Amino acid sequence: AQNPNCNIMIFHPTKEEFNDFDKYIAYMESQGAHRAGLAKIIPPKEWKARETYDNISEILIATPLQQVASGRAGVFTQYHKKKKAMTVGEYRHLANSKKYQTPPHQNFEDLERKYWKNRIYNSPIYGADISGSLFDENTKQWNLGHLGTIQDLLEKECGVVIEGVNTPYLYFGMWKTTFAWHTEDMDLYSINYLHLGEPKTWYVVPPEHGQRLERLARELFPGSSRGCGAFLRHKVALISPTVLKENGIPFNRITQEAGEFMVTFPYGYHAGFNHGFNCAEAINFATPRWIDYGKMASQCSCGEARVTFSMDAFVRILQPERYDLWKRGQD
Ligand SMILES: O=C(O)CNC(=O)C(=O)O
Ligand SMILES: [Mg+2]
Ligand code: NI
Ligand SMILES: [Zn+2]
Repeated sequence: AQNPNCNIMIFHPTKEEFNDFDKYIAYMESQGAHRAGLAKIIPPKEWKARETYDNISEILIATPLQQVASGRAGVFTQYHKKKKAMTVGEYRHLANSKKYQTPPHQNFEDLERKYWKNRIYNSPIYGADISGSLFDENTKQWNLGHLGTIQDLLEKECGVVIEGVNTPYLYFGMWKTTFAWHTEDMDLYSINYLHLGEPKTWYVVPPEHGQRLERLARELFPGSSRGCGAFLRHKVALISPTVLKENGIPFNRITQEAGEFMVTFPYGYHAGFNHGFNCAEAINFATPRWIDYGKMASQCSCGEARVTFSMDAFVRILQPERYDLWKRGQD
C-alpha cells in the first residue's frame, strides 16, 4: 500500500506531465496521495495562471463576510455576518489596515501559534465564494475554469445525463480568515490555486479516519450534533491541532504559498486559515474513484447547509432514498 502513514505529498510535474489533468490526478493516487486527504502540486516553472494581477482591483465582493467566533481558543464556531459590498481594492486596503493586518512574526510556526491563541478575539472579513475566474483563457494547463465537469464525469461513468453546471469560485482572504472543518459537497474533490498574496495553512484528516473527527466533533459540539446528523456540512466548527492531538485524531498540516495548487480528496476533512491578504480560486471536480464516495456522502437535511443547484441531481441519482428528505431540507 502506498503512503500508509497518510502523509501529505508534494508533486513537481514537468510541463509535459502538466498537460493531462485527469492522468496526473490518477498518477498522484497511484503513489498514495489521496490517503492524506490533501496534496500539494507545484506547477512547472514554465507555467503561469495569467500574465499579471495588476488589474484585479475592480472585482466586486458583493457580500463580504465578518467571521465572528464563539467558544474557546481551540474549540469554537464562527458565524458569518454579512457586510456591505466592497471592491477588491477596498478589501485589500482593509486587510492591510492596522486593525486587520498580519502581526509581526518570526516564521509560519510562530504565526500559527498566534492564530490559535488569538483567533477568537477578532472578527476578520472574508470575501469568499465569489463566482468567477482569474485564469487567462489562453492558459491551457490546469485552468480551473476549463476542467471536465462533474456532470460529464457522472455521465461517462454511469450513463445518466443530468442538469447542472460546475464553475469556479474566488476567495479573497485576510489575516485570520478561516475555513471551518468540512469535506466537499457530496464528498467531491476540490482543487485550490493560490493566485497571489500571503499563504494559506491547511489541516487535514486522512479519509480513512474521517469518522474519528466526526465523533470528536459530536462530543465537542453536542447541541449542534443533536440538531443535525451531519452538522459539519454547516461549515462553522473549528478544532485546533492541539485539541486534535489531545484526542488522538490523526491529521496533517501544510502551508500553501502563492503559485501553488492544493487538491483535496473525497472525504478528506480540511480546515485552515489565511496569513494575510490573498486571493485563491477553487472548484470541485470528480474522477471515477469519487462515485462510490458520492453514493455514501452524508447529508444535512436540517436545512442549515443550503447548497447549489447542481447538488440536486447528484443526490437524486446517487442517493435516491435520501432524495425526498434532503430536498425537504433544501425547500
Ligand atoms: O480557501 C478556502 O477558504 C476554503 N477552500 C477549500 O475548502 C477548498 O479549496 O476545498
Ligand atoms: Mg478589476
Ligand atoms: Ni474545501
Ligand atoms: Zn444540518
